[PDB]
Amino acid sequence: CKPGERKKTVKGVPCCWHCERCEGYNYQVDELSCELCPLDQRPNMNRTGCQLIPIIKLEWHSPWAVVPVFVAILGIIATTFVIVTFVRYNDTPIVRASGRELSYVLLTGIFLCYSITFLMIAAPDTIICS
Amino acid sequence: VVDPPHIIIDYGEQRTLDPEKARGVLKCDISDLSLICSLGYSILLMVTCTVYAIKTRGVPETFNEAKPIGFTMYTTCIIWLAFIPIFFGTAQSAEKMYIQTTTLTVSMSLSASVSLGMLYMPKVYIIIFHPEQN
Amino acid sequence: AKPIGFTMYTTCIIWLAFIPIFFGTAQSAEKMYIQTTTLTVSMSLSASVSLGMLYMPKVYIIIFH
Ligand SMILES: O=C(Nc1ccc(Oc2ccc(Cl)cn2)c(Cl)c1)c1ccccn1
Repeated sequence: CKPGERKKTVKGVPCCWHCERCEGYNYQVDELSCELCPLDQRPNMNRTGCQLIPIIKLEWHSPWAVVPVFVAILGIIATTFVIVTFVRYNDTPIVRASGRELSYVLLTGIFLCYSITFLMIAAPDTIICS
Repeated sequence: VVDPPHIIIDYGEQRTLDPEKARGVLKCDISDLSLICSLGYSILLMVTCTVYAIKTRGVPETFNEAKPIGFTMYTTCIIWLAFIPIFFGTAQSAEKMYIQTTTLTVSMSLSASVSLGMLYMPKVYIIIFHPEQN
Repeated sequence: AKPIGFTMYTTCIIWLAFIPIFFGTAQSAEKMYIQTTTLTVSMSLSASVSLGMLYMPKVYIIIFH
């Protein structure tokens, strides 16, 4: 029997066994029976071993990420411009009538929304979920 | 305090008959119920603010900024009322994670843009382009 | 101006919500049901939004005032 084939012997005749290729998620270490690779890894090409299953994530250069990142950059630039414009003209009547403190709180909220878009896109390395 | 954040590699949960197609997915807990629970308090604040805006229509115009507030609140409520069915409808799908991430990020960006624009941009425009009436 | 802006905004939100629910589905037996219901409800919602934001106030004033 070739590698990856399992031996079964006819009763009464030690000679001329039968071969059998087992299945997709099994590997043959006994040369007479084929075991099973755990959920982590995957049977090797030779059908007598195991190989690790590849891991996938969300990548920065994918189409799923180019649009939200673009929007976040544009929004952050706009909010920074607004904040600086308010800072320069702090004593003018319009800003004084805008409700300054709560306006600054709202601006912080907008900035935080864009930043959390960045965070959600970034990566799963423990502290990021924190 | 209850449970420190940890990552999970779903080495399974997408097991196919072809061993070549097998893929693990890297994530960190953050199940759907967690998203709903973490967003619930903010959504409740939203709803009560919209209720007060509904109850305060009609002003001698001395109390300005009420009319822009109403428009902002209606817009944001429409956004999130549309968000809910997408989250509850793509639950069983082949690319659930990508759609959910994109939906959440887009929704938050849209809400921030609506508030920022409709509550601040006229003031900036007047301040720079027309200094005579500041 | 305001009714037209509101109509555009709401219709755009409806269709941007339609795209992910329609093109991503559980690829199971009930796929035709889900897709048909989603399409029909989206189209009806858009029509109702236009009718409500452009014509209902005028009819209300004409009949009741
Ligand atoms: O996220 C939103 N809309 C959206 C639109 C297009 C999208 O693109 C795709 C691409 C492929 C597939 Cl299968 C499915 N959706 C995706 Cl993910 C999402 C949205 C819309 C209205 C209000 C709030 N949020």
